Amino acid sequence: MKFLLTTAQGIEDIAKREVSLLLKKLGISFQIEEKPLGIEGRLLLEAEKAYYVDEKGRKRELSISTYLNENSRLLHRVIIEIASEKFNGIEKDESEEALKRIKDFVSSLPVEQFVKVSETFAVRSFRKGDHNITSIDIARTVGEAIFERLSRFGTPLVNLDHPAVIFRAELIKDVFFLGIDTTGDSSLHKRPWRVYDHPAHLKASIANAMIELAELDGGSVLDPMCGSGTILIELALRRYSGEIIGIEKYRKHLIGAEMNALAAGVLDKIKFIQGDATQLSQYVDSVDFAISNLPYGSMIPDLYMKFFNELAKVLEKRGVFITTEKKAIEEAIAENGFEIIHHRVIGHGGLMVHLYVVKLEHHH
Ligand SMILES: C[S@@+](CC[C@H](N)C(=O)[O-])C[C@H]1O[C@@H](n2cnc3c(N)ncnc32)[C@H](O)[C@@H]1O
Repeated sequence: MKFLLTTAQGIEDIAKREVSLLLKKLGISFQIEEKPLGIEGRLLLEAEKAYYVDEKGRKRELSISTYLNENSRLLHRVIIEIASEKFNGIEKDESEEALKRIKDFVSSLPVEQFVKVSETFAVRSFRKGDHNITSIDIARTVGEAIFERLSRFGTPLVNLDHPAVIFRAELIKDVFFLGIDTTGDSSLHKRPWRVYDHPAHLKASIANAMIELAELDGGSVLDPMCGSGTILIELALRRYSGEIIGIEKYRKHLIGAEMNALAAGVLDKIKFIQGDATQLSQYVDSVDFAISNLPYGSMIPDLYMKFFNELAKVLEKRGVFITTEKKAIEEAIAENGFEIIHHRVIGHGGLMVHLYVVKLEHHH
């Protein structure tokens, strides 16, 4: 079976690693390709089917997609792949021609093998790039092609709202994909604990990426500009053994973080402090790790300069930070005795953000 596994652009490798460890626990053979056909935010998983012997002494199949939906913290969607292909030049094609290519391609796929045509279906589409067609166009054409093909085998019923089966069709640049979305209408990053919605909140998948990149070892973890508490809540939900501390400047957001942490059942796991990170050394003397989604915003250069001056007084091991302001953070890091030991770019809410892992230059 082939699966398309989606995640944030720029963390594909971290997601592959998580999925690999999860599947290794099942005992199955598998291969994972990062960025199939060049497309960011995707993995292509090729796995053996997961068989066991059930209470009747019969071979029975375990659902790989349910296992991954239930256990992954880095993935957005788990989609059973029907087909992925390059439609070379489709960005330039006129509307009529582009849709024709898509309809003809889909008409050729054995979709009747991925739905009991008693079941209701709908088509969800996603489009990204410069096309002469829209999401709506794609969903209609694909929807038409699948209804027509299914009608060759039975009587198919659409249900747009509560389909039993969602076919997801995505066109990103030159690349077309069709699959069965096992995840459903809410992506895996939607957390039911998020009762307070901070307007610059970090998606949970990227929070977990930052945690993985810190390489935590049970030492104390501070988010000194914590907002609604996402990073610390995801960490407590990992049953982290170590101390967890959040500091946030504005009351409203700090109370939002408390409410989110209560909703998640981990309020007892986190110390939440209202405070100023440019004064960090007043609130703590020593922390092992700092992990923060910094404000993206002048005033930024000076906020970062003072914060990294204070962080230098208290940090023992590593910091992991995300920001849009590459130049401000890079200067604050260099002026304050820090060294960058990893950098990458991540796609977050249609922004390119920069992630850095840092340590103090003098620590060996
Ligand atoms: C991008 S948001 C954090 C969002 C958090 N990752 C979440 O998911 O909710 C940056 C936060 O830094 C806080 N902040 C700004 N200046 C601060 C300062 N001097 N001290 C502490 N927090 C500050 C803001 O109030 C804001 O909540």
